Amino acid sequence: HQNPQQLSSNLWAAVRARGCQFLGPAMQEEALKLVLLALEDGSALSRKVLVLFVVQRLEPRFPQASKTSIGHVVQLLYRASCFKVTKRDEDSSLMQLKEEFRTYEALRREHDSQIVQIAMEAGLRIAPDQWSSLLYGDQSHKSHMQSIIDKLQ
RNA sequence: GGAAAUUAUAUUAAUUUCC
Ligand SMILES: [Cl-]
Ligand SMILES: [Cl-]
Ligand SMILES: [Mg+2]
Ligand code: NA
Ligand code: NA
Repeated sequence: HQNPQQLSSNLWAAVRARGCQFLGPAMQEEALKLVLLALEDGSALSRKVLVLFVVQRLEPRFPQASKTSIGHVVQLLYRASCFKVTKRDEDSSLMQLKEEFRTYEALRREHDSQIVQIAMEAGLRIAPDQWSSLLYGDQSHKSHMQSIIDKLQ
């Protein structure tokens, strides 16, 4: 039905329609490792403070980094149920990384699984080779992406 | 039809805007 270019443009439109973002393989990897740096020890941050922590540190290598773009990455993890959220009446909620997502491998798998879930919600059928290219810019994460698809079905 | 920024406690709702 759709060629690869069409599947890709429709995938990123569906991601952006949920207030989520993928910043590209290198920038997304660094954004997620900064989320881990802030939260792996169980610190409880508001969205404001997590976004500040990650943006200003990305900015030198990735001048495109904004509150908006990094907020959209944090929203992808939020939609993925990666955070334990503490509500505070008439105040900002605090967020902690659930214990099972306090390594890069586990957090990155949950992140990837959520983008595949968005593809499934949007009716976009994308093969593991295209997923590896989209999320990693290489063909060395095909088996990883295949595993994620099969665990979602 | 697509994109960016900005706001918010968002499994999200809007605003503004340079195609
Ligand atoms: Cl498939
Ligand atoms: Cl935007
Ligand atoms: Mg505005
Ligand atoms: Na939104
Ligand atoms: Na969450």
